[PDB]
Order: sequence, then structure tokens, then C-alpha cells
Amino acid sequence: ASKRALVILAKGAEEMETVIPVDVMRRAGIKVTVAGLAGKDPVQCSRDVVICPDASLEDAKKEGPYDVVVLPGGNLGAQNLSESAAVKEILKEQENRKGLIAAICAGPTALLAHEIGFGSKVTTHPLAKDKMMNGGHYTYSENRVEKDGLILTSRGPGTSFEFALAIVEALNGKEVAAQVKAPLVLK
Amino acid sequence: ASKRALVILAKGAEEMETVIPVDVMRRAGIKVTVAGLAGKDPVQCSRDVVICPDASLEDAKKEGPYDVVVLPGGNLGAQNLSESAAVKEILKEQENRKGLIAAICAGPTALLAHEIGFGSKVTTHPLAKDKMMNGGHYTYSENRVEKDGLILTSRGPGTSFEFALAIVEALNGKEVAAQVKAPLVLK
Ligand SMILES: [Cu+]
Repeated sequence: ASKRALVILAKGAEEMETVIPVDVMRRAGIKVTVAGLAGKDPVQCSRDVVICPDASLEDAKKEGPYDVVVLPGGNLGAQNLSESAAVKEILKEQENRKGLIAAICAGPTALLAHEIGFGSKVTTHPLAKDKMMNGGHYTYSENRVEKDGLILTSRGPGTSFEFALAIVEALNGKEVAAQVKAPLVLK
Repeated sequence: ASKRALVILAKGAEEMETVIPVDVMRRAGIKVTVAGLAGKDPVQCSRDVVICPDASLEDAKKEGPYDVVVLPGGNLGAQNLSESAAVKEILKEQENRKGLIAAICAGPTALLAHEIGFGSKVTTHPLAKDKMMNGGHYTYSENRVEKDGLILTSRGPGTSFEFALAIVEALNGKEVAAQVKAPLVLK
């Protein structure tokens, strides 16, 4: 059975941080659902790329559980994620069931908002560090990708491939990740 | 006056190779038009990401000229570009006016189809080399990004940032490219 990923797409999401993980997980044979936070309508990303989600979050959440929940960054996207009761509920359930949560750039600040994974070692975009660290609930890392158990974080558009391949490795193993990586022409 | 980019988006385009350049050029203050080859409707990319273009190609082409025309890759997307009379006309006019043409991954094979830039040093995705080189009309390079005058080519999803920042450098200069690069958390 293929593994399953939920990507939560909100207005203001960073489009590279959304599309790179979706594409790479699909290359890995993961069944990815791109879910619109606000509904099934098209989502205007931070740099004005318009993406049509596969489903509303309302619907996608009924189709769980997922092997990973993925939170893209973008300052405004992450704020929308942080404000969402539905996201809170999804992340709490994912944490409760010992499932992976992956967040990139400003995305990890939604973990803080929802009180998820406290005590974890995390990274964020440099400009999001002070927000993530408010209260000292996490330990900060400058690694490009940080994985502390079931909390996987990364720093920015330029770490998106590394982030996505870490999700692939966690779900499908090192060999699948290496196989997916080669045709990408990385490094 | 800001510089202007035309990105031609066809069914089967590689979505990372489309979104990374769009986003990065917009960070550089370039006015980017995402134009749908087939019309204004949403475009299903190679890994099933659905992008809504800003305009049809039919319309966007009336709003020229552009400082760069950008061809994403994806094997099927590039085939659609290669088959298009409208693309032929756009590229011929761009070449005639000494404007930049940028193509990534299988994208450069549309240059061959349209007889554009013969004699140039080019790169492609490794799996697209034999198609690009049919007839020996170009000289092949393994550089991640190859720029021979007004023909700028690159290799794959993993070279998309480098490709996009080379377009930024060509249009807006080295300093703008460096400024845009830093917040991306590359390398
Ligand atoms: Cu759309």
C-alpha cells in the first residue's frame, strides 16, 4: 500500500515550497493530496502563482489518516495555517497517532501556534527564528533539514529538495529517495 | 521600466521548472506573464499539479515584446511546445530581435524543433541529449547552466534555481541576482 501525504495549501503559501515537495513525493510513488485550507477554489500563492487544489481540507481530512502532513511556508500562508482550527485538529491527531509532520520555512511557526512537538529540535527560515523561539519551546538548529523523530523541519525555498527527499526517505526508505534524487540533477 | 518575461505553460510541463523561475523572476521585480499554450484554462503539469495561467498565449503574445521567453521542461510539455506554430512564431521573433530565450530540461528540444539558435552551446537534461543533438545543430555542454549569448539552457529540476538566477542576472544584473539569492537559503 502506498503511503499517503496531506499538503495543506493556504493563501500566501510559498509556491516553490509547495510544488517541490508535491512533485518529489509523487515521483516517490506517494499518494499526495493537495488540500485547500479555504475550500476547493484556486489558491493565490505568495508570488502570485495560482494552484488548484485537489480537494478542500474539509473533504481531505475525512480521507485520513495520512503518513505525513506537510506545511509549506510563506509568511502569510503560515499565518493562515496558524490561525486555523481545522489545522490545529489535524496536527494534534497526527501527533497523537505518532505520524510524521513536515514543515518548511515559516511553516514551523504553525507548530508553535498549535502547540505541536514542544521540546523538539527545529529549524526555520532565518527570518522566522524569533517567532518560532518565542517562549523557548523548541531548540533551534541551523541544519538545512532537521529531523527530531516525527517532527521534520527545513529552512527555505533552497532547501525544498532536501526537505522533500527527507520526507521520501522517512516514508519509503533510503533506496527510493536515492532513486528519485538521481534524475533531478541536484548538487 | 521593469523587464518583462513570458513563461509558456503547456500540458505536461514540469511544475518545479515552471514555478521556480516564475517565483524567482518575480522576486527580482520582473513582470512575469504565465501564458497557457492551450488557452486560459488550468494546466495539468507532469506531476499533476494544476496551475492557472495568467493569460492565454494568444493574448499574451499581443502584449509583447518580452525581455525573455522561458520554456519549462517536462518531456510532454516540451513536445507540446515543439508542435506549436504559435511558439515557433514567438521564438523566431525573439531571436530576430536579439532577445533572450531561456529553456530548461527537455525545454531546449523545442529550440531544435523550431530551428532556433543553431550553432549554440547548449545543455539539456541528460535523457534529452540525444533528441537535442539529432543532426548536430548544437554543441553539447554538461554545465548545469549554459549561456551562449541569447540562448540560456539548463538541465533539470535541480538546476532550476541556478537557471532562474541566470535569467535574473541577464536582465537585472549581478547585484540584483545576489540580493534575490540570499533569502532563498541555497547551497
Ligand atoms: Cu487553477
